Amino acid sequence: SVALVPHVGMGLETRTETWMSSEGAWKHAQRIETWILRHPGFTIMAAILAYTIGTTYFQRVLIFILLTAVTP
Amino acid sequence: SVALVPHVGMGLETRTETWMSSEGAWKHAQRIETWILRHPGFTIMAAILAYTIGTTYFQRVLIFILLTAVTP
Amino acid sequence: SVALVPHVGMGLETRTETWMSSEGAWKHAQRIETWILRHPGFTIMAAILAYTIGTTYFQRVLIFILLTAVTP
Amino acid sequence: MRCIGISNRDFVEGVSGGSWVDIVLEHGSCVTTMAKNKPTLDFELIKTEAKHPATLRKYCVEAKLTNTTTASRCPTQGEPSLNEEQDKRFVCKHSMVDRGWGNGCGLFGKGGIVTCAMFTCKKNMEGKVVQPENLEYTIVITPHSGEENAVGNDTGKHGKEIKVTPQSSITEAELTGYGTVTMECSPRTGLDFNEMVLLQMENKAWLVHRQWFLDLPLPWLPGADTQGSNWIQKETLVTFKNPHAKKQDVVVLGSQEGAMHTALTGATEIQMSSGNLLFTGHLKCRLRMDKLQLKGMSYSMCTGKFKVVKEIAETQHGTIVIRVQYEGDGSPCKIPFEIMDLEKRHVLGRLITVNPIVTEKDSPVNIEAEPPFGDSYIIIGVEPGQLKLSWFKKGSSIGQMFETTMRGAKRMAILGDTAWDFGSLGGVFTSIGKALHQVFGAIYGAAFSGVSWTMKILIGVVITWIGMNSRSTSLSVSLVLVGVVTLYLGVMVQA
Amino acid sequence: KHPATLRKYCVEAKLTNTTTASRCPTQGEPSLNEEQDKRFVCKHSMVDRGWGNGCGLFGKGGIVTCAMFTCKKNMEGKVVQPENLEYTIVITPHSGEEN
Amino acid sequence: LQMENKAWLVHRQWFLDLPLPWLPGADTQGSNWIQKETLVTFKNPHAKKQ
Amino acid sequence: KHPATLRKYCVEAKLTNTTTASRCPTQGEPSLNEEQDKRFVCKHSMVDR
Amino acid sequence: DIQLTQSPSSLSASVGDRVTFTCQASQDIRKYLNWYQQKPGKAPKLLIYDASNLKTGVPSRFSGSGSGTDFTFTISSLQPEDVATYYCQQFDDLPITFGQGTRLQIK
Amino acid sequence: DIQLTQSPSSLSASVGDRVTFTCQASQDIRKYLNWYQQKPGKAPKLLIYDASNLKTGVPSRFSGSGSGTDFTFTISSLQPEDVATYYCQQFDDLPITFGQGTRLQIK
Amino acid sequence: EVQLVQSGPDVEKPGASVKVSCKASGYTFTSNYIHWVRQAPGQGLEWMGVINPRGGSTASAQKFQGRITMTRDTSTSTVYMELSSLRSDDTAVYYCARGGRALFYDSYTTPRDGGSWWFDPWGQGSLVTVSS
Amino acid sequence: EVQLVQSGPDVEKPGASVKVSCKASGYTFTSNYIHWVRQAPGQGLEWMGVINPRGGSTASAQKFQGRITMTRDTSTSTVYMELSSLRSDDTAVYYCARGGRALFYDSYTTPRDGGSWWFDPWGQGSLVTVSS
Ligand SMILES: *[C@@H]1O[C@H](CO)[C@@H](O[C@@H]2O[C@H](CO)[C@@H](O)[C@H](O)[C@H]2NC(C)=O)[C@H](O)[C@H]1NC(C)=O
Ligand SMILES: *[C@@H]1O[C@H](CO)[C@@H](O[C@@H]2O[C@H](CO)[C@@H](O)[C@H](O)[C@H]2NC(C)=O)[C@H](O)[C@H]1NC(C)=O
Ligand SMILES: *[C@@H]1O[C@H](CO)[C@@H](O)[C@H](O)[C@H]1NC(C)=O
Ligand SMILES: *[C@@H]1O[C@H](CO)[C@@H](O)[C@H](O)[C@H]1NC(C)=O
Ligand SMILES: *[C@@H]1O[C@H](CO)[C@@H](O)[C@H](O)[C@H]1NC(C)=O
Repeated sequence: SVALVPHVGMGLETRTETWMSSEGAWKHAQRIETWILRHPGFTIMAAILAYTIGTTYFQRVLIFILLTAVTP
Repeated sequence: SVALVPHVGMGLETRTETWMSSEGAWKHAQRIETWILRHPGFTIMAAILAYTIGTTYFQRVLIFILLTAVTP
Repeated sequence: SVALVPHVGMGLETRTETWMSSEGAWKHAQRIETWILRHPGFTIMAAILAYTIGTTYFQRVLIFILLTAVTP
Repeated sequence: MRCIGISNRDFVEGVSGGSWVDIVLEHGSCVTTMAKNKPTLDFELIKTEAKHPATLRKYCVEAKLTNTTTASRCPTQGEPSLNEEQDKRFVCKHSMVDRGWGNGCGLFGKGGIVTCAMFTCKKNMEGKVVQPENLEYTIVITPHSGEENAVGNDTGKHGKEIKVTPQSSITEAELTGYGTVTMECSPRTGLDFNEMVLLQMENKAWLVHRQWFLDLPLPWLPGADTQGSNWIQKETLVTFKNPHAKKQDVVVLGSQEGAMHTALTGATEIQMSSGNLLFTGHLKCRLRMDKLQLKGMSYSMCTGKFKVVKEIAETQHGTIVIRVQYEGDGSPCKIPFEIMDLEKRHVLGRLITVNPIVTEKDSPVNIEAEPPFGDSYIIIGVEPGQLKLSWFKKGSSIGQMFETTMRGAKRMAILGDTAWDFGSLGGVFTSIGKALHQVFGAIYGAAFSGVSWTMKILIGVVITWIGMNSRSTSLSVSLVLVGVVTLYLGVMVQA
Repeated sequence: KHPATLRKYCVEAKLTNTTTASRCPTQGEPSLNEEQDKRFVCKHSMVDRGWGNGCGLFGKGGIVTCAMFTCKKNMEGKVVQPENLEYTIVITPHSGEEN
Repeated sequence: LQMENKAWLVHRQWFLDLPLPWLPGADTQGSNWIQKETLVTFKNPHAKKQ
Repeated sequence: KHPATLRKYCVEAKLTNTTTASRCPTQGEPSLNEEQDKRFVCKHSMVDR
Repeated sequence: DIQLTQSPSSLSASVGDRVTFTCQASQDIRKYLNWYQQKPGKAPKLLIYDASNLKTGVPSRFSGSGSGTDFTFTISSLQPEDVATYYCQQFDDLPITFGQGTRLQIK
Repeated sequence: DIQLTQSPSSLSASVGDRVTFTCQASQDIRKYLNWYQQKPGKAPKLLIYDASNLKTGVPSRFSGSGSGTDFTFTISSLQPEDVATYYCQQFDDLPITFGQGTRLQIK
Repeated sequence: EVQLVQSGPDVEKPGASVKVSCKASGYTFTSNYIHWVRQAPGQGLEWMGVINPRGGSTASAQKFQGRITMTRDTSTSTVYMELSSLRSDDTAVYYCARGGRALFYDSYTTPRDGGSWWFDPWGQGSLVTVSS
Repeated sequence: EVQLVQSGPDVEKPGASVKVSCKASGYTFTSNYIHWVRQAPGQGLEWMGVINPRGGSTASAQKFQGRITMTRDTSTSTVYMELSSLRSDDTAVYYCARGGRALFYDSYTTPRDGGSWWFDPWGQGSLVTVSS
């Protein structure tokens, strides 16, 4: 639901801070990294995929950080 | 918050349906596609990136559907 | 509406005649031919297309009769 | 009976082993079994009750604030302090604003400032756990063969309730006549509790595995509390405003209850009102049938003249129950039930009443059977041949093996290698199957788990693609395995 | 100054009444009269019926439900035209005059 | 299918998919008709009204 | 002998009452109470003001 | 649709007599039919179900008969307290319908 | 929201006198305000619109004044038939609202 | 015991709508079907319609098509019949009663059927008169 | 002439619903807005709501939110107010009247104004009493 649409990039901003104010970003990171810690295997397999496909080293890096981003 | 980590892959799933059953998936899709409609430019630039990097064709497809998966 | 999907090919038929009974076919033809008479130009252009594409003589014949079928 | 209509059901043919069977059954499902003898029985699974819980965790979805003093020191020197910062029942934060001659005090800088607030909670979550003890299953094991009384209405007394607990075993059961039956559970092989949490909200509950329920954000509080009000968190709850420069502010975060619903999706819920209602899950019992009577034997075959009340009633592949009411004298005599071909007796059905029987006379006795894929001629009549009924079963042999395979596939999924156990006594091949898939899928298990619909199907297509790249014939170990597990498990799951 | 109100979002509601129905057959997709007033919510689903359910035919049945719907809490969201809206400024001199 | 008198025997699916206002066998005052989009068309001349 | 009735198709109808509304040509998408009862038919359109 | 005809419309009879009614159905109703007794100002009451059957608590002088479209209700010995109007009921198909009724007059 | 205050609540006055009312608005209502006269058992009636304006058919002794939040109704010469209760009306924003009313008593 | 208490008699103006109540006791209020049967004084019995306590499914006769709504309160174990567009012909006595049947939802003909629909466990009736 | 005839006074039981009518004459029935204003005896005037004869658009005050429906019959050039869940507080006299109307749908402020609200020819009022 409203759980995701969280009106971010959008526009209009302003000179004054808005709401979660230097949190929700570091929130976003901390939670996804947490979930990484919980399910290491999926990291493993994914990384393997990175070493499989493309692999053009920089490519590997990219698609890897992707497969990190992939968890909802 | 609880907005994300929605206890999904996990395990233990039973014969009987659980909760949002047969919604939250098509929710997830509809959501993100909507946001795609709203911000077409980002789709454009991203796709361009796909045509830039790697690009042995299947690669392009992959890193592109990252664009889809970028962020709601 | 019910104007089309006139329950034809379907199945089940029977030994006895059904409804429009040796008409609606004859109808179908006569009307489309009539409409051909009314709009000869479209026949012309279409035929030209037949002479353009494929053209593998039998091909021409085919795509021509289709472009006759094509008017709704 | 009590099975019919539930669809999704489990026919188990034969026993052998000198009476050895392996049944894997769970609530929405049920099971019908047969042997070359003994009466057909049905295993239907109902509420699972875990008695003694114990309460671990306090989560509050809502709170309120009051009092809420705050302070700031000065330009530079000092980081401000306030006494109520010492009782952790308050919430605290440092921020920085500024002060000066407008503020009035010292020399003109960006100042430290603090705040604290009382904290008190609205609705809770009661989450408890149950040890793999104090928990029990209740089963109805129902006979077929007439009386009247619904192929249905699980209410009503026939197959008892046959309660069981891991604390006990061997599941000694009795029914009228033949009804000596021995079952053996393996509940410790069940849901794998101690991984489990039962979570009561205002009056709906949810069963979710432990870790996630630990890591979940929102205010913490340990099972001991009572007065503690000791909550440890709150940083993710009430957020603090700091508009452009001066002041600062504290804000009750607002109830997340719904959002928490959105979270608990992807989990089977559970109703819990009194002590437990627990549903779902699954269990596997092994069945020893030895001492079973056929429920009658040395009789006479009816007399004649049945007069029959009902239909046909083709459900779910086969069983075709019929209801009939005998008319005559002969008293509980066997009913000569037969299923044959056109004329020229080739006769083949297969009958599941096995050994149908007349009761006290007048009572609508009923039957179920499995005609072939095609035309069927059913005959209950004997001396003046009485009743023949024409039937046609549609469908296809091939189609039936196919759909069967679909079943067994869903079984490979959902309820894992316990599935391999769901047959009975395949000697070697069955066992080695259970092990191979055991450790095998186990390593696929959990490792590439925690993933959802999307990422599942997608990772599937990509890895099957990289497989299609055709190196060294290993593509198969890619590829066929890949696409299968990935795709097939992709759409079936998530329900 | 002058807003005008476009939208009502409710963050919470409750249910009551909430009748439901099924036809049992094959034949028919069940109906219920209160499905008429859109103030209710409606859904079709499919379960099954038979001699246990008692009625017909042994199949997977259609079924429906509806509920009365009422919300306690809202969001008042309004908009303002690029008119009567105004800014207030203090333009302060320097040069002494204490405080 | 009974019309004003005359009737017709037609196979099921087509008779499901057929357009025009829906309404289920229950009726009972319902007047609940689905559809109507394919029925009752709305004018909207050039600008004003409808 | 025994049928059972599945479907009601109507070949003809009539209209009456038939209120309508518009908000003005940004804020809001107009609403009308009788849009409540599905026995009515409803449509949104756009004109100008 | 399931037109139910009831005959006769009324009867007068002396005490102890045997009385019979007949209900005729436009369609075959098989064994679904019913026989009501109703005394004036009283709710109707049960007598016969499945056209063949007494209820428990009903006196034995009552009986019912008939199968496809045709049926007969019978009181062996007329009794004075039996003065009422009687009915037959088609349940079949569920466009639920009743017989028009038959009044009695004691002699 | 918009709270319309009416003062005073009542007045008693001798014939021929000049009488004035005042209505004060919680928000700036600009020129939207109204002045009612209502006699008991009668529907209310018009006097002043746009706070400044007589209606045709209204006697001339009536007047109204005020602009932003504040307003004054005036009768130059009290006349006996004018005994009534009077009102002021905010139309602005349309959470339509009235003044509480002012009763008169002739001396 | 098996019992029905309907609300008392009422009178209304033509074109109006009337609401008659049927309360029951002596069984599980969700275990039996409800039907409404009307009797005009110069006529016999007429079957108005049906409601199922469990779940709320309903049905009605063609004559009263459009004119009659049926609801329930399970908590009170009570059914409500309501008729709209009252007309003088509507003046009659109304009755409510039960059925033993199978459930979820309300029709059936093949299952069980019959069994004193409204002759042994019928309400006391109630009089309603449409008059000016 | 400019004229309004409301229906006569009525009394109802609590929780009920009442329907009061407003008929008009002397102009084009679609050329003016309609509003309902109530007066409780021990109180002054209170604005209930608004309906537009042309097209049917409507609006209501927050106090009566949920409780009041407004309709019309153009053929009769008549408006209907209806209140639901009647309670003793509702006992009052009701009034209806007009506005000089730009066009389609109902409520304007900027376009000058009506320059009244049930005071010119809203009608004669009607008394309604909620009592047991
Ligand atoms: C399910 O079982 C119950 C319990 O036997 C059945 O209810 C019985 O029905 C018979 C039919 O005459 C009665 O004689 C019994 O008294 C009932 N038992 C009671 C009231 O406890 C029920 O009928 C069965 N389901 C179906 C669909 O028949
Ligand atoms: C900010 O301005 C106010 C208003 O002038 C100052 O308050 C005044 O202080 C002087 C000091 O003696 C008094 O004489 C005035 O009566 C005060 N004004 C009042 C009370 O309205 C205030 O001091 C200024 N801020 C600072 C930090 O001095
Ligand atoms: C805080 O508020 C409470 C109200 O519950 C009251 O005791 C008092 O106002 C404050 N108490 C303190 C500051 O100890
Ligand atoms: C809902 O049920 C209540 C009883 O709790 C009843 O008073 C009310 O009329 C019902 N409303 C509807 C719409 O069914
Ligand atoms: C439609 O208008 C007629 C009179 O014009 C009125 O009697 C009827 O109640 C109205 N119908 C609806 C649904 O408003």
